[PDB]
Amino acid sequence: VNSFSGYLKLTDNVYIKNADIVEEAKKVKPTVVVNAANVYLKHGGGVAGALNKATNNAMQVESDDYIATNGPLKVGGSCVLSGHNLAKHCLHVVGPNVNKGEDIQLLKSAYENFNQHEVLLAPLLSAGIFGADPIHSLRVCVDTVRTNVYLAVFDKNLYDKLVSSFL
Ligand SMILES: Cc1nc(C(=O)N[C@@H](CC(=O)O)c2ccccc2)c2cc[nH]c2n1
Repeated sequence: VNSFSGYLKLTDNVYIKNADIVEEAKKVKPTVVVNAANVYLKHGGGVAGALNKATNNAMQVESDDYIATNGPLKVGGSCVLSGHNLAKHCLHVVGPNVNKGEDIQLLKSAYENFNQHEVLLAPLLSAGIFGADPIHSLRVCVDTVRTNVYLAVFDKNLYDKLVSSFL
């Protein structure tokens, strides 16, 4: 039993909800919140910009120190950093950005990072400003993640499409 509320069960381990991941994280304080990161951890917009704003820019400060020490992530890769006031940990995961021309086949590799954590709150990787088809991303999530994933979907219209079209 966990604290997530109001989710629709898609499979044994994948759940979905129309919700703001920022407000959801603040309420649940999950062990792991997933950020839709880029390889430079520049949290300027989309989910990353929103998560970082909620931390009063502390996420960005921590991220800049991480990059200065370690260099950029790989597309498809991840790192674990602090969750600040939102969660215990933030798993920064780099899905391919279609608007940069990156291989969508890397979306599966990106979702594989979720399997290192028993329970996560997360967005659809590569959705939104990353330009991928969210129906394809939900499909990859369901077919790749084996741990318990709670998806927050910001747009009410997109969610209903995701639920109504889910196989
Ligand atoms: C869960 C979540 N998602 C996003 C986000 O950018 N979401 C994409 C995908 C989607 O609909 O979830 C989007 C695509 C088209 C229109 C609006 C949003 C944000 C931004 C701030 N907080 C968030 N929380």
